[PDB]
Amino acid sequence: DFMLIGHRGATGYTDEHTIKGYQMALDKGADYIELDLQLTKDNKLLCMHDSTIDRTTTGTGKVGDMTLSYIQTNFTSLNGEPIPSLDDVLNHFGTKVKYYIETKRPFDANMDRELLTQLKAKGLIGIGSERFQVIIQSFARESLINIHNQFSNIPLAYLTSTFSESEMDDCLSYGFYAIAPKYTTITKELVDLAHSKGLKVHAWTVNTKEEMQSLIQMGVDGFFTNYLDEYKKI
Repeated sequence: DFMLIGHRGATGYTDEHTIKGYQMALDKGADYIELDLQLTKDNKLLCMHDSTIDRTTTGTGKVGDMTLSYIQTNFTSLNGEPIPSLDDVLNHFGTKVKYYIETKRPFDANMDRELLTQLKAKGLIGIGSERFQVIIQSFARESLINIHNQFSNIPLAYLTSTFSESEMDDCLSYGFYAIAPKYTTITKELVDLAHSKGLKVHAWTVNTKEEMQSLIQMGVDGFFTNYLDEYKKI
């Protein structure tokens, strides 16, 4: 009935994209932990929002210019926690948690291939998997079509900064499960139209109890939040 998504883990309470933060999101009632990924020089997936490590770590530079070993041996998150790889996260939580994973815009065939390889190896997608164990989101229509061609049962969320029938009609055309619009674009009229077309609506990024109350009234099916404790105050 409602999908509460821990945006980069529990970002409002601790550093983003750390295993401690992912666990804190689960402890504070998150249905899904949200992962952002970057490719290392040696083609491994790192949990990291930005293309560079400068904002959130004790290191500098593009993730693509360093090996996974170089990053994990030399640098930490600003709070001292390790910088986890996708493999670190999947090995730690396994099938006990649900993952909401973003692929790169513009479309990167290498990122998508490495992601599906690791998910398939853990049995989190393909034969034997639960449909809603993994949702994949992207701003890149091309990335979501690429995944839908290979694993048709993975629910896909189309990230958008604009909310109109054109985006909804593309969801219908390409077999996307959800539209995921910037919350400032959302109206009850647009949510009710999306629902009439069989789409789910996941709003981002919703940090105040007043915003949460407003979007639940408009009928959204889920939201991404940095402040999971505020959902309990509604």
